[PDB]
Amino acid sequence: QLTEEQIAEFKEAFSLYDKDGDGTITTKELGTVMRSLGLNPTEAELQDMINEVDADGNGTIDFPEFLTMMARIMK
Ligand SMILES: [Ca+2]
Ligand SMILES: [Ca+2]
Repeated sequence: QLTEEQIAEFKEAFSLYDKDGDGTITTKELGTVMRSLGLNPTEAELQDMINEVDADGNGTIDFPEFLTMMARIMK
């Protein structure tokens, strides 16, 4: 079953990406995190990364889409 602690961790990770707190993840926020890992992606490469998990086609990552990303990293 889903727990409130699990929910809490998910929310922490999302917020680590969503810096301005508006509930969506932009190419610029993605960029910030990827550069902190030691990579140097172009704007278009960041957009290709969004395009992989963008299930509603709106061009940015929301919470359930982020959940998909984590699903793939852990599993
Ligand atoms: Ca945001
Ligand atoms: Ca989306």
